[PDB]
Amino acid sequence: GYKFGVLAKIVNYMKTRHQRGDTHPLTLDEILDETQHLDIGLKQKQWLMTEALVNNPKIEVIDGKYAFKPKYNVRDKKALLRLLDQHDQRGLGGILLEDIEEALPNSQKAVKALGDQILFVNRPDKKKILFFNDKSCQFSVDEEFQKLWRSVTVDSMDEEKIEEYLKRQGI
Amino acid sequence: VPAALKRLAKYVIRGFYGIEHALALDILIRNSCVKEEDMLELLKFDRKQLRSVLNNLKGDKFIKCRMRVETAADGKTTRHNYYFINYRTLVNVVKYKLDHMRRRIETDERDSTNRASFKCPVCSSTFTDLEANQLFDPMTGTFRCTFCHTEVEEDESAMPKKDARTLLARFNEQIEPIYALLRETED
Amino acid sequence: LRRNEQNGAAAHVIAEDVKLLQFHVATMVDNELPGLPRAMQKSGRPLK
Amino acid sequence: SGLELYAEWKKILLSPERVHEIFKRISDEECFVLGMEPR
Ligand SMILES: [Zn+2]
Repeated sequence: GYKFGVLAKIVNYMKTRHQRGDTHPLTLDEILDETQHLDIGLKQKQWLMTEALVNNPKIEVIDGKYAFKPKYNVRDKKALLRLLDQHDQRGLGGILLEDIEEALPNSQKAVKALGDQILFVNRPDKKKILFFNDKSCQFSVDEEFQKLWRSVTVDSMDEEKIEEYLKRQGI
Repeated sequence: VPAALKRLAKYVIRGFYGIEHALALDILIRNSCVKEEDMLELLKFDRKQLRSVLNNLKGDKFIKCRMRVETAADGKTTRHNYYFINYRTLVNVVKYKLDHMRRRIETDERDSTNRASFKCPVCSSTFTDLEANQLFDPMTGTFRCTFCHTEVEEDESAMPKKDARTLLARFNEQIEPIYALLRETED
Repeated sequence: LRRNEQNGAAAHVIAEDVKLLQFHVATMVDNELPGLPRAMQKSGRPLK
Repeated sequence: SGLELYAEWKKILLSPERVHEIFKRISDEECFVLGMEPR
């Protein structure tokens, strides 16, 4: 690919390199060597340097060179708990379980270790959304209580009748 | 907006509703009025899921909504649903849910009395205590049913009634903590 | 319909479910409603 | 429309239950005015 195919292989090669465990940054020219992109266009060399390698959220500019961003990705149980806490504190929202799994290898160990601290919501497509378990105010009760509560239909009542009950019972 | 109203709304929503309803209320607690679209982006919930939760919140009238129609910069009509919490209407509806449960004790008790004391297990037909005497044959000396020609036992009908009584006192425990919560309405 | 209320199903599901119940109830009373589908007996023959 | 009633003043679908309560509140005397024997 011209102006589009080369960058894809750079990202793929960089991702694979990190999986090996090489946190050391790599130069633009060095990465091009192992990606068989030595003949890349000059205008793409500056374009990747100025735009592709900085705008992407997985590229870290260290001492001029570029390195992966495992810090942003969750790679520890503590980071997993912290990320959810910030989401609840700032009200950012939940995160799909698949997103955590790819970012966190063996995410099952972290998820099970935290246990109830993570709230799981099952989407129609089996996707699980993780939410922080705010343990400030908790209230869990027996199942039949909700069943009786559900038995008390309220959507099929008017405001006048609902408010009339208050004076009917004397409260 | 006294803090008592804000504090209770969290307590009640976290009790009879799931985390989805509580999270939506938190946004309305932070800001008096919030757009429906803004809440969707913040919570990242599905459109249908958020609408269902909002509809449920509208069912109990905890939060009211107003529709604003305006013209967008590109000329297309924009209809934004603005949601705001109505404490005055919230207190009345939540209070209504107290007396119903409080008066629900009498209604549940009547259910046990409905069950007949005497029943025939072999024919699986409830036997009235009075009708048993007429069905009872003095010559035989014990009550019996002619159609099936077998003895009757009323002990079976006794056991279900006893269990239901436990369900009643057990029911009251649920509404006991909430009684404390609703005291913040009056304050 | 009873299970949906018992299970607290979605409001729209009940609303759609109620609509079907309304159709059958009205259809049984009259199978020649104005501008409404005819409920056949699964063979193209309208029910009486 | 069809088997469903619409109430407009804005517009909200009217369910059969929503109409039952109003009819219950109607007094017997009002029925006579409407030419319908209450009993
Ligand atoms: Zn018998």
